[PDB]
Amino acid sequence: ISQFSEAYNKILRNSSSHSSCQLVIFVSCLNIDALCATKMLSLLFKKQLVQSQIVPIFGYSELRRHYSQLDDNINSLLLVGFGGVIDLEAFLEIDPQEQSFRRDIYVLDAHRPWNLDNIFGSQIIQCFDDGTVDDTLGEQKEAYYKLLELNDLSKRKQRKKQIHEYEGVLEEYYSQGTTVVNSISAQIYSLLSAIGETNLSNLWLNILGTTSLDIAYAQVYNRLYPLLQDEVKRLTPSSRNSVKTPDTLTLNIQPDYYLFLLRHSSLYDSFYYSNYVNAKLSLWNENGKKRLHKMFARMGIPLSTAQETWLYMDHSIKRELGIIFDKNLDRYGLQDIIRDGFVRTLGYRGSISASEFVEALTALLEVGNSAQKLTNLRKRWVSNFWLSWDALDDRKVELLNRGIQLAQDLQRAIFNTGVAILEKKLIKHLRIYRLCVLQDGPDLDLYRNPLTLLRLGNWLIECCAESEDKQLLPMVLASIDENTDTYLVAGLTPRYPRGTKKPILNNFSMAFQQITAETDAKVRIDNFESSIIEIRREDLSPFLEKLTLSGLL
Amino acid sequence: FRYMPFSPAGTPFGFTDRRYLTMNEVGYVSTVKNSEQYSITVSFFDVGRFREYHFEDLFGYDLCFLNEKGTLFGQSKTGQIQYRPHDSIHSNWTKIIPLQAGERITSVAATPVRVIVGTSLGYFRSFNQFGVPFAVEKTSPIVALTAQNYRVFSVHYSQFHGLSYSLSELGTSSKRYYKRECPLPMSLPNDANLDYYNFNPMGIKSLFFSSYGDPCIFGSDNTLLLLSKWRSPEESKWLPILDSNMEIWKMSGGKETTDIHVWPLALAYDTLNCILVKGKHIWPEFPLPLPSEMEIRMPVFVKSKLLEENEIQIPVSMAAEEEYLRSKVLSELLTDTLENDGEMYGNENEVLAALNGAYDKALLRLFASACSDQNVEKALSLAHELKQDRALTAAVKISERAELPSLVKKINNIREARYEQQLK
Amino acid sequence: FRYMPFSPAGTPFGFTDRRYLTMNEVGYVSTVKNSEQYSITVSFFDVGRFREYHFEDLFGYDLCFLNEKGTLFGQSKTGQIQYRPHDSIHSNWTKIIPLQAGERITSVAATPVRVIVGTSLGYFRSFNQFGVPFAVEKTSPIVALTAQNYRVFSVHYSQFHGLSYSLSELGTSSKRYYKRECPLPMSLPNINSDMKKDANLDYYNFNPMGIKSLFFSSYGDPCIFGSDNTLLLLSKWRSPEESKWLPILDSNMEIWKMSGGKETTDIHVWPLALAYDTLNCILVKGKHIWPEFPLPLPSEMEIRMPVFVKSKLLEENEIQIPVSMAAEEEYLRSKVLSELLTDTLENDGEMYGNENEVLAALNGAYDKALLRLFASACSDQNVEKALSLAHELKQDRALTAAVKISERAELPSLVKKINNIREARYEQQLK
Repeated sequence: ISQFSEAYNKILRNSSSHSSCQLVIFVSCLNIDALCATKMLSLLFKKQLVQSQIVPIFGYSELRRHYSQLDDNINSLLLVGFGGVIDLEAFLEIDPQEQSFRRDIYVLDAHRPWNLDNIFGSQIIQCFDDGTVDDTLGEQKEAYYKLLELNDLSKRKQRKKQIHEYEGVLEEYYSQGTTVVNSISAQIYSLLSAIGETNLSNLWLNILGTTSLDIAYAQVYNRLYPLLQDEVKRLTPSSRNSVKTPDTLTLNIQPDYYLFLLRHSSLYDSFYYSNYVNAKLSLWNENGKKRLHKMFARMGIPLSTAQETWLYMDHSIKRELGIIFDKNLDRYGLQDIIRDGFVRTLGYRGSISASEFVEALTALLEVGNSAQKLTNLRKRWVSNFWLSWDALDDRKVELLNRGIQLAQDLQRAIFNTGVAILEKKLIKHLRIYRLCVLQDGPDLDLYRNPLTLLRLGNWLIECCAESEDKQLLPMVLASIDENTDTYLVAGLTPRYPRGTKKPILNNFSMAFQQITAETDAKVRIDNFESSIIEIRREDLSPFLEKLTLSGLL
Repeated sequence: FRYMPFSPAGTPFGFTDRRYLTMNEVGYVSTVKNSEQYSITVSFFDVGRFREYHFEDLFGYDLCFLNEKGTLFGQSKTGQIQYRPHDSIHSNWTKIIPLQAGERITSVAATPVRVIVGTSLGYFRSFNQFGVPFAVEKTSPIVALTAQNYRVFSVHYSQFHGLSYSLSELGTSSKRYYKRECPLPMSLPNDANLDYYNFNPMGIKSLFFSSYGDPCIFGSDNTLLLLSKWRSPEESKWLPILDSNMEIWKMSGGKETTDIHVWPLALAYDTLNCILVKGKHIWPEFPLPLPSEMEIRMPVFVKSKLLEENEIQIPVSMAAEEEYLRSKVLSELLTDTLENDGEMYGNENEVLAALNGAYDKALLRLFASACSDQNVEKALSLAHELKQDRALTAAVKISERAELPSLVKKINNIREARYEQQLK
Repeated sequence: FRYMPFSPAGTPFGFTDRRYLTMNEVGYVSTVKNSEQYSITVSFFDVGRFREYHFEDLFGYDLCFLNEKGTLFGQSKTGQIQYRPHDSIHSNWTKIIPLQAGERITSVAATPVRVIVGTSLGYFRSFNQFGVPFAVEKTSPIVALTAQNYRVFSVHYSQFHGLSYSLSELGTSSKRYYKRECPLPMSLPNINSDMKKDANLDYYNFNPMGIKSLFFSSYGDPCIFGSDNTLLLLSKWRSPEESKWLPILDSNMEIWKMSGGKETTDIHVWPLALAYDTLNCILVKGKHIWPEFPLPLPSEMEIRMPVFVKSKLLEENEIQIPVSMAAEEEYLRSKVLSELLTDTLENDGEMYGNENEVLAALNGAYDKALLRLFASACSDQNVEKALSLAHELKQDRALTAAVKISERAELPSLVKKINNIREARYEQQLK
């Protein structure tokens, strides 16, 4: 219902004064795509000359202590992706005060399950409803529309069953798993194009966020293979090379690989994550530590000209892999390596693509630093978030490589224990899933912050990405570092070996409502993403007993 | 003869895949070719007034015209046109113009209340701002169009006779003709230069209307022509008030290059807006050039005399003749504009007072030179061209210093004759 | 299409190294080249008023125009012009017109109050008698110019157009247009393949348009004489939508009648001056159509309307024309001249002081010549044709004479029809 140009002009006139008419935006730090959408919105507000206030919020239980206590004349609140599932208007009471209301938020939710009240019956929740979903549960035109108003003994009895007929279609709905169907990069960049501001930095920025979802889903960005192509041609800066210009930020395309961060460095530590790619084939160590030695130590890898040979004349060897894997194409047919990709340059200072670039932003968000420990743990993640947001200037150079050298040990750290829990053989296929409890190993500290955990699962979902022609169910892990057995337990998604036909989002959050509804015996859902909860030590064993019988898939 | 699609201030493709569709004082419209379609990108100079936008071209439009309210597109092969207003209140409309065998649309134009479409066979189809047809007229084939408000200015070129222009006004009662196919004095031309000639057979680089109501044209001969007194056919004539070759030569130092051309953008009462294009091609490419302003100069010079007297510099005595010709044309047009249309900005009286003061001052420099060479008779004719009464008093002091008592009494007879006519 | 420098009545060099620069009713200007320079000698027909003089040329001035007050010289290559007044009151002046590459001065003109300089690109630069520059005007390319002390007459032609005419006046405040680029249907010269070895090829190379001479008449009517040997006079020039060209003289019929029906080509007509009844010319005898050194005595040739048959003149026989045939030609000649003289006196007035005696004699001969055709219609019993001839009479005394011709021819019904015309004119005169 909200045409994209209209809300911008409408939010322009509501706070454009040179006083404390302050509009304030909110963003989570727990997602990479959540960042990059906000950054481009801020800078146009700079050149439209408006005063602002940016606050990060990491926790879903924290939202009350950051809004509902400190407000004076904020008319224009803005928020990025928080309330697609839980209704905030039930979470936070706002009485109707002063039909043409006095304070209006927007919302930029990116998730699949929506909330019917937030689009229909909108009076303060001006949601982003434009040509996003044209089929916003198109059967709803009589269910709640007759729930609003609700001889007659035989007539109303039928009328209660029609309500009960409406009740089931609101029972199967609001009982679905979640993803993000369309990235928040897609919306606001399309909005700016309706305004029409030509800067390649924007075109460099919007493609970053959709690149982040390349490891969570598949066919979401497969729709955006044209929308990457047309813009880099329509925003063609030049037909010539027009060489030796230190400026101008030229944009091109070049092929690239799952074997990653190569152009930055290390065909050495590729050896690990080449075996990641052979972990996608049939092994983790055994044949490859012979098999890699047909394809790799063919050239001893130098010290000085390796600044030139695996920077420059590896183009003789990328060609050679390009003429190796063309004859590994009709015979091997493993198509996880050749990819179209995208690249940028700075005139000088090396070529940096966007494949490796999202990798540095994840690790640099991680490292780079009763109830008395969680406060001094929660003040960390907001602070180290902040040194990643300013990473989008040229002014950060010698901090850019800091995350780079950080990243190529963290994988060496995370692979150091993944190989341990395999060889321990503590994965047990009980009946439905597989359960693993990392009770204690070395280096437990790097598992408090949840962004590492999805990567550990991302490595662990791919150890079981062999054929497995029955029981394609992901796992649930367990780890503990701190007191009272906090146990940030989480679930994963099943994966496809590039063949989504079946609708596999999640079943656990439906069950996560169930166990949280039972006894409230020290269970917590205070963390933001529903795929992560907490548990007590004496509750994880009756957790699974409630889960091995409650088959909700 | 081949009927090529013409656009206002358009540039050809060359060896590239991109070009400029149209160009004016509002902005510029360009197209970028990709793998399967075309992509139209519209950029403006005043970013703070209008919202910049772009869209994909599925049909493949090659004709464009830009005014202060919208953008009009046209297809020469299928006759499909589309008008896109900048405001979201007005809805888009699409209609297909009927075309015969071998008929191609050569020029389009748009005003906020009327739509002008011209073809190669001379069919004149006019629409309103909603698409409702009013009349179908059969005239000469239109090859170039320009419009400000009501007026329709078409350049006609047939197969045998050719080279003519028409001037009309789309009034509320009926269409009135001020000129009925008068001959155009534009000079026709007798690799960058080779490719430009095929796409543009007449050599018309750009054409637009001035801010003071006079039609301007800029042909291949690089001479700015000014049509003065268009409301009266008895005194309607073309005035070449600016010569390209003279302006580049004086500012540079006394030389003349080849790669520095002058593309016209707009003329707003003092200078001609331009883009300095440096290179082999005569058409610009994509960098963002800064707009420049060239001061207006009458093309009256000798070439052998400037080399003997030596950026090339012009002396005092020689510049007085050029200053007299420039001020005489501008003062006559500004006087007729205010007495018929009135003020437009509110500061026309200060411009007129400063121009009339410099006109009488420049004539006194030539008046002083005639007295030094003892030519009393030439000095008598110069005194009659003065407008202000204070200029006649200053002419007496120049005459007494040059020891000519007979010339002094002749100035006083002009003063008594003007006072008698003023009291009648 | 390359242009050529045009002058009034100019002749080319031919097989010699000398030629005439210009020629008019005032005199003639010739030049003699003796291996390094040119020697311009200006001779006049009136030895009593002005004195013949000559000088040495060091710039090679080929363009010239002569009027009653001075002599103007112009250079087509460097653009240097020079005006030389005959009287000792005004001093000589020299100015150089700036010209670009390719652009050349094709025709010059000089009036006593304005200076007219025309170029090949169509630039119109006008100067006054003191040298003050005026506004620059850009128009069509000028190939021919003529003037008589007050107005500017320009002829335009290009490679993608055709011959036109313009009439304007250079006033004190601004330029006023009487005629603005109206089409002129004058025939172009048809050079064939056999003309490449002819001796008259040199005349068409210096003048491709074939314009031999052009000048204004004594009463103010524009005249032009092209390569088609037909004298064209512009009638009704005060009305732009009513302007008409009327041919009143043709040389192609007069040569054949005077030579006794022969087919020789050694007789031509070169127009010098025309003051309402006689075109002054020189009888040039020889192969060349252009004059050379020493000029013969001028002869007089009265104007005649070109209305004759060729087979009928041979059957009825210097060739002589009968009475009956000459009455039709006399009616056409007098009708054109009486209409132009009437409009001239009612708008411009008298010029010499004897226009009333010319008008009275012309109107008397007009009514007398119509009665000869009126008598022939009554003899062949055509009563209806005689009725239309009576309405063309102007004088009241001519209607009385028509009654006596009708009574002698025994037509009583024709007599009463003349009286109805008389009563109708008296009623209109009293309103």
